[PDB]
Amino acid sequence: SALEAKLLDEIKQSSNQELESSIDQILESIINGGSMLNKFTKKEQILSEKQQIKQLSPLQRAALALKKLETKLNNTLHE
Amino acid sequence: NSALEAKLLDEIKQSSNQELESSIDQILESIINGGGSGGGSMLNKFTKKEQILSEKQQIKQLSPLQRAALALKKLETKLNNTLH
Repeated sequence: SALEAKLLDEIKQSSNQELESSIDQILESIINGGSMLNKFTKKEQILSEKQQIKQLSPLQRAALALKKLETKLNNTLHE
Repeated sequence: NSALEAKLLDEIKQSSNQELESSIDQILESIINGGGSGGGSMLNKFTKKEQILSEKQQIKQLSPLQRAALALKKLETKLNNTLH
């Protein structure tokens, strides 16, 4: 009910290669998501973060993605 | 903010796999356990219990990376269902 069987099955059926692609694409989506100064500063920050993510392992990328998704959910839910 | 984001990335990079897995697993647990009694009847509550036990059993057999990917998929799905 909390984890649908369709979701558990997809994960059960995945190789590490497939998981890594899923993790990378979700992370890229959350990283991507004012004034000119704000816009420019944000572009620089996103580019910097993307360079740093390249140095992370698949598990490290997953942990970062999970933190970022939870933060976004908590903000959305005012928690 | 950006400084705290840089800080988090550095902490994650420096962390052991067991450290990251402990966080991921606990978040996953918090998701599985996050619902209600399953309804008014004894059979409702029992059925819910057995479902969660089955999910926990399945998760136990997953690799650390499978568990991480499962958590991310679930939260992505939750966000999709929440954002409007």
